[PDB]
Amino acid sequence: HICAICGDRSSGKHYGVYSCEGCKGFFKRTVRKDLTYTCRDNKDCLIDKRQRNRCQYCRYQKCLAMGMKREAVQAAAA
Amino acid sequence: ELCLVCGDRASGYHYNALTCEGCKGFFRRSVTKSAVYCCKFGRACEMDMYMRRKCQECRLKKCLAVGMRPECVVPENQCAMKRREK
DNA sequence: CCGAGGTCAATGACCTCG
DNA sequence: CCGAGGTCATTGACCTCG
Ligand SMILES: [Zn+2]
Ligand SMILES: [Zn+2]
Ligand SMILES: [Zn+2]
Ligand SMILES: [Zn+2]
Repeated sequence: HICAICGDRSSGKHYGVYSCEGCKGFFKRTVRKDLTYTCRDNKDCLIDKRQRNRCQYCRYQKCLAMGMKREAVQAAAA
Repeated sequence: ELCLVCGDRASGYHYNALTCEGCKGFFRRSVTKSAVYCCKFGRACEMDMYMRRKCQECRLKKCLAVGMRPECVVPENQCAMKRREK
């Protein structure tokens, strides 16, 4: 399958959307420690298998815009 | 403004070639520990922001081909006095 | 197999000196 | 003011578990 957030390979659905190892973890750490990013431009940041790390704010936001949410919130160590 | 290795944004000249921060650091690591990477696919991977992180053998071949020189990595000059700090 | 969890070497942003 | 020579938080490959 294809990561719906970047076009990278997908192991399978993660937190509710075909994603890649990269995106699964990015999302987890973001929700798990509840982080707030900023962004330098708008939300307009591109994002794909190549530029996904150029703007964390826009990466998380694209994750939201395709699935995921609570789910990942599996508390710590569970 | 472009890293000759991967095409990312160059931060300047690192070891005599115009590159980006990651290629800079990965060259450093690669030389200082005389690394020998081996390609999975066919040793011919083209480099971009994605791929660079996927093929070490090919990222180094290129660092090298683009003019980045090893001899400039911790050369045996002075400042090798940090080696004298216990 | 699938989708949670977790691990950790490598990576790359940022920093300090020369 | 660049750039060499690092430091350390973040990334994401690859496992265990129900
Ligand atoms: Zn992705
Ligand atoms: Zn952005
Ligand atoms: Zn580069
Ligand atoms: Zn290769």
